[PDB]
Amino acid sequence: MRLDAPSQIEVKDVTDTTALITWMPPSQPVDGFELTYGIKDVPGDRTTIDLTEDENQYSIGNLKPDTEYEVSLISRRGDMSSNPAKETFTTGL
Repeated sequence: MRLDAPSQIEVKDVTDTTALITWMPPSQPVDGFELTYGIKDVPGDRTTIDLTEDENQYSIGNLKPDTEYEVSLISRRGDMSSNPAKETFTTGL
């Protein structure tokens, strides 16, 4: 059974400290997703959020204003993970 990564990762409603991350789930069943986000140029700043399979969006808060972030999404299925799907965005003043 394949385990594709989500697709069409979009970043919406970007404010100075928040942003809505959306995505299209894979075409196979999964147990959920794992969304990692943090300041792009700061490898040490990475937070990973656990999502159920019926969740296709997540609103991230407490972000740094005017800063470039990178989001990464992985599909999950029993100890197994898909490759990550990524997107970059910059918060607004």
